[PDB]
Amino acid sequence: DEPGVATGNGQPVTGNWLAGASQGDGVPIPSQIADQLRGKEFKSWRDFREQFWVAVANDPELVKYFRKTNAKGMRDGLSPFTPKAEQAGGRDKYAIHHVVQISQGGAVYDIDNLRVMTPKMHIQV
Amino acid sequence: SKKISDHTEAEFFSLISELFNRSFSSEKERDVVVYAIVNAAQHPDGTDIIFYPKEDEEDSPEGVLKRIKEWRAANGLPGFKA
Repeated sequence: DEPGVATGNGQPVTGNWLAGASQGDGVPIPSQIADQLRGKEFKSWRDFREQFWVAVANDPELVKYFRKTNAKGMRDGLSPFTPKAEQAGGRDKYAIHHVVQISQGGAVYDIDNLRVMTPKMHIQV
Repeated sequence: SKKISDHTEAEFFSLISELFNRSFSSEKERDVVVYAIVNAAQHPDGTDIIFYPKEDEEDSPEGVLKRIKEWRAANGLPGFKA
């Protein structure tokens, strides 16, 4: 867990971004969120994750799909809780998944290597 | 670890209020509050009662407290200490 520079564009996302987080490979990072991270230094995964969720909370069209405690947490950089149905025991937050695992040379801060997943989906990878 | 019956309502309400109103320094710190609430609540919907209020439900510390109290009161579980 070392500093790095986020790279990548994510994907155009419209409507309920995390609706797909509970299925298959999860959802790509919205391009407008990539816009807030790409080219910036991150001191750690935590720092990236925080700025990620802060950016989500700061995006009216994404944050509107989160209720107040999730949105409040996200403004603090805290991963929003998934619906209980999408939690996997201890894991209850939307997971930012590295599609190519870091252990397999996956880029920690490559936004295009990230999918948001529910724990339920995440744990099946 | 603290049961609903071990909390005053104000005490428990304070926990819920933190989730709407307090900035947590970490996910761990927030989780302590969330789980203090959810573990005590014994609401079948668990964290949803805080984080996923339905369109018809009040997204507020009061709504969460109501959803917890109503469920417990209707399902044979004790409320707060006086």
